Amino acid sequence: VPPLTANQKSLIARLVYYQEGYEQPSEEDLKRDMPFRQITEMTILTVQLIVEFAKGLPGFSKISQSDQITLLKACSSEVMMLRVARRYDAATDSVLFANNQAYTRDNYRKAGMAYVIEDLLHFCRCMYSMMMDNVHYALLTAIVIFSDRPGLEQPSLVEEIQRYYLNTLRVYILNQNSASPRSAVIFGKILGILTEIRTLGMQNSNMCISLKLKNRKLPPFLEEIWDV
Amino acid sequence: QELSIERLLEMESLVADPSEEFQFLRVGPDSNVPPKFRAPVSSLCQIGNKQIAALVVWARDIPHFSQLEMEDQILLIKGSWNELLLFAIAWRSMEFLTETTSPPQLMCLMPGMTLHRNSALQAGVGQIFDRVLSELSLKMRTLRVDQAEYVALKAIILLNPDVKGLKNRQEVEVLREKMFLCLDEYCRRSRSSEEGRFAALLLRLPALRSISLKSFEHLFFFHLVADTSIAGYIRDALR
Ligand SMILES: C/C=C/CC/C=C\CC/C=C/CCCCCCC(=O)OC[C@H](COP(=O)(O)OCCN)OC(=O)CCCCCCC/C=C/C/C=C/CCC
Ligand SMILES: Cc1cc(C)cc(C(=O)N(NC(=O)c2ccc3c(c2C)OCCO3)C(C)(C)C)c1
Repeated sequence: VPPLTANQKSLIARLVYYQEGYEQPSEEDLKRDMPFRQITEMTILTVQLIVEFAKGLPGFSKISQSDQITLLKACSSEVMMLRVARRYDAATDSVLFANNQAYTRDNYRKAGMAYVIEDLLHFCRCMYSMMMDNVHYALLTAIVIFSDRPGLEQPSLVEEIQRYYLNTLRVYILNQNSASPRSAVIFGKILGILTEIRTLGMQNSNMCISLKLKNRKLPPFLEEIWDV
Repeated sequence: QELSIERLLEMESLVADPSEEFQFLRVGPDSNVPPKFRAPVSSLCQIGNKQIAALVVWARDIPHFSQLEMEDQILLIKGSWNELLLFAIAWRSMEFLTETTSPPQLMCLMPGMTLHRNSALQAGVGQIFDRVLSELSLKMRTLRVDQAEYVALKAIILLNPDVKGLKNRQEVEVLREKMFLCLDEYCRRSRSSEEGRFAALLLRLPALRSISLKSFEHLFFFHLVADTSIAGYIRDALR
């Protein structure tokens, strides 16, 4: 039942703290057709912090230049679901992203993406049921950044990094559960998300692609990141 | 009556029943498959259907799986046939190729019928072909994944409580959890020295999915898949 090293302990620390800062719900909102622009603008800012969070991370600089930018194109769309999903209020059954007109069953419905919000929320209940910590979630986000993408220069690198994180979340949930066996299950259900985050991430790209050839105003930033 | 890496294993030997091969895959009318290859596609389709029955029957037997509200038996199988064939392919495909560097030119569809990378190409699907063998077939090679582990993962890919619309989410969470407990225990009691094994395994799972979703992109493209009838077919097959 080894407790976290000092470097592990210190790592969990650097991340919880260094996450609240990029508290997705951003205030920089200064916006001084269908409101598809709200959903859309928001996303932009959001993706923007994510890319920044994706940096101060005890790994990145190590990875190459152009190699890393691969990690963000993939990592970003998925990791955004995580931040929106972290907000799902049980009481009302909806995402309360500073409940801006951001993403709600309404706007989404008005902007003709009816079927989508439905799916987002499913994965929202799903994630809300595991009761993750703040460490769970942090570490989780990182393990997604360094998740192995197609076309990585030295995937062997991104893989020893991501494993560092991966071991901390294990040792963490281990002590947190005082060596009982449940731990593996807890740990399991977490990696278990990583696989569902991929469907949603891709269900996404196929969405840009649909709005793109149905003539729509998708910002040269999104089209960039999650290219179409 | 107990779900264990042990039963799941002896349960691999049990061969299907070439009764009714339901058309999960076939070449639709006026599909865009060029005539001279409209014979080959269809034959491979015939192969993947046999296989899907081998999976619908394997699933049906798995301990407790059949005590699940039937509505659910159907959504879990429908929800995974495709990822489950790619897994079995990449597993099977591990022997045929141990190949600046030469990409593994082989891929095994079913014993003694191994696709060749050049026609993976001629079909444009050469890229999912390398992804299979490198992201799965190959990375399992290195990891030295043993058969116990491999049937565990399947058990796990089937028992997904994340499937939309299941009537009893808990009844499938517990089974899945019973497989993490098994998988973790085995993993220590075996390659004890191997820390992060339990996670190095569970990590093929998101790739298996990306590659899985990828395959459908193509499958629907050429109008090969017939997802409409699937549930019915599965429904039928269970019984
Ligand atoms: C989950 C899968 C399990 C079992 C497989 C089920 C059947 C699907 C068939 C896919 C096998 C592809 C490789 C073999 C193809 C042989 C035919 C061939 O050479 O066609 C060329 C033709 C040139 O056309 P042309 O473009 O139209 O005309 C101009 C000449 N180039 O190409 C075609 O006619 C295209 C046929 C459609 C293939 C669908 C691909 C589905 C992806 C399967 C997922 C598994 C990954 C490994 C498979 C490689
Ligand atoms: C909250 C959110 C998160 C991210 C990462 C991007 C956008 C965002 O900007 N949009 N929404 C989606 O992409 C979108 C959203 C959810 C979803 C989808 C799609 C396809 O399908 C799978 C299940 O759920 C668009 C359509 C405006 C690009 C919105």
